[PDB]
Amino acid sequence: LPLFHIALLVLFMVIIYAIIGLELFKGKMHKTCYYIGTDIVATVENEK
Amino acid sequence: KMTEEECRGYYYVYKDGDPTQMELRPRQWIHNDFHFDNVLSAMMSLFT
Amino acid sequence: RIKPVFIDDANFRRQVSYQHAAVHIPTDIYEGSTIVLNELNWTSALDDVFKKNREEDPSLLWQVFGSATGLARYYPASPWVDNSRTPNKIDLYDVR
Amino acid sequence: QPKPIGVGIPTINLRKRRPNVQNPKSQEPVTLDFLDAELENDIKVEIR
Repeated sequence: LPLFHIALLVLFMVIIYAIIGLELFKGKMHKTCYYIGTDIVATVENEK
Repeated sequence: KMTEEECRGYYYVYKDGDPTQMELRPRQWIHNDFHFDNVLSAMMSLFT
Repeated sequence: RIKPVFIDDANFRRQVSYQHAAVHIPTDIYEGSTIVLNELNWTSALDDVFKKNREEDPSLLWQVFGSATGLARYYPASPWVDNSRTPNKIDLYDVR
Repeated sequence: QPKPIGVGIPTINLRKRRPNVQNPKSQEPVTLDFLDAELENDIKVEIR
C-alpha cells in the first residue's frame, strides 16, 4: 500500500513515453533491405 | 561430429532450414568463450 | 597429391589421363580419416587392372569402383565437373 | 533424347530463391516406355 503513489507514477510515466514514442516513431520501422526481386530479408551471420 | 578428429573438412548449412538452399562451411573444433578449464576461467564465467 | 598431364581424348569429350585413376570423395566426407585412408591404400591396386582392361579393348569407357565409404575410383582420370568451393557451385554426388 | 523425363507442369517461385544457394538439379534415369515413344495401336501393345 505504501507503493501505491509509486505505481501511480510508473503508470503515468509509461503512458507519457508511450505517447511520445507514438508521436515520434509511428510507422518508421517498416522498410528493410530484401534481396533484389525476392521476399527474403538480407542479413549477416549474427545480425538480426 | 563429437570429437576433435571428426571435426575436419567441410559441411553444409541450410539457410532458413531449406534443404534446397545450402552453403559450404569449413568445420572447426571451437572452444566456448566462457569456460571452466581453470579456476581463473571458472571465476570469470561465474562473474558473468 | 598427383598432378596429371591430361591429354585430350575422343570417346570422352574432355581431357583424360590414362596413367592413373582419379578419386572422388563426397564434399562432406573428410579425406584423411583412417576409414578413407585405408581405402585409398588397398584400392590403389585396381589401377593396373583398369589399365589392362583398357588396353585389351580400347573401346572401353569409364570403369569405376564405388565404395561403401563414399569413395569413387574411376579410370581414366579426369577432373570432376564441379569442384565444391573452388568455384561457387558445390557438388552433391554420393556414389551410394 | 538426352533430356530427362518430365513429370507434371513445372512451377517455380521467384520471390523465395536466394541468388547463390546452389539448388540441386536431378538424379533420375531416362526411362521412356515403348508406348510413349511412338503412337499406340492395339497391335503395338501386343508386339510390346
